[PDB]
Amino acid sequence: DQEIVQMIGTEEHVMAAFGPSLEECQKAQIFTQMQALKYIGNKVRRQRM
Amino acid sequence: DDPVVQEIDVYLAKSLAEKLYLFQYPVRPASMTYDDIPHLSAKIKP
Amino acid sequence: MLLFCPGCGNGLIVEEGQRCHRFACNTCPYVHNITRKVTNRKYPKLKEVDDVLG
Amino acid sequence: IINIKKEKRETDEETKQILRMLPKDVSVAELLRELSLTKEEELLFLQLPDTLPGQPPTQDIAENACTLADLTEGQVGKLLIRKSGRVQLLLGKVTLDVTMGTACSFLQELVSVGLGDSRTGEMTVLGHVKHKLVCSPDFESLLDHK
Ligand SMILES: [Zn+2]
Repeated sequence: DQEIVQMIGTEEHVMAAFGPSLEECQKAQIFTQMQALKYIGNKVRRQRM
Repeated sequence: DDPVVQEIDVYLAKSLAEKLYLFQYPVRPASMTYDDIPHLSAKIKP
Repeated sequence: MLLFCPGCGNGLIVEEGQRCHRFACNTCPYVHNITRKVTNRKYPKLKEVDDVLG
Repeated sequence: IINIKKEKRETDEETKQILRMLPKDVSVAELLRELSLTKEEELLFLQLPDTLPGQPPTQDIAENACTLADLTEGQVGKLLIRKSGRVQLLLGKVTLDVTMGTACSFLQELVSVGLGDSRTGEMTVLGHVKHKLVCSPDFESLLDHK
């Protein structure tokens, strides 16, 4: 998450605005690449079989 | 604007041309280093 | 406010331990006990007096 | 509480969130304070152009790219610091200009990974990298020359 925040910005207001997204992500158990990819795939639909 | 001072020379070394790597930690500030952290091993591929 | 663990870099929540409140990461055993006061002011812009237009 | 493992603030330049109680430098002043104000050695990381103003010496060719891997040891160029803060690198008949690169604040460790044996090698930490330089061809001079 530190790298993500550094990529978004280091300004105080930037972190203040991005805090809610970090908190929402923390509420879930997504912390690795595999978990996020599995979540995305769960949020994917086949193009009509 | 003439070169009044600091006429430094530039030399070239080929001893560690194939053995020199640059490791940078995007998440670790330069203030804290891993000098005191005991390392165990490093896996690598040529 | 937002703080990150030096170990992995994830966000640090605040939790009540066995001795004192502490910052802790949800993906590693790293913790940090609070010794002195820690504050994070925001200084909202207030309402101003608006005037008698007309 | 341990002092060398405190929580780090988002700003890498102002990680000192809790205490026990930076202006943008220039290459000329950088070298001046590195040599005149102090005498301790420093590790720098400079970025050279893709092709150097030279020819691969007996490297089996074509006007291909000439990098440091083709040049030999010894004196290859000089570093001049003119007035008004100009920092040039005379690498032969042409002269490049050296400027300050992106101010990196994260940890950069220059190490030497030497595989002496095919089964066991040695990793040697040479030092730490703090500043970054960028060398660029003085295209204006190359154009006004001919
Ligand atoms: Zn952590």
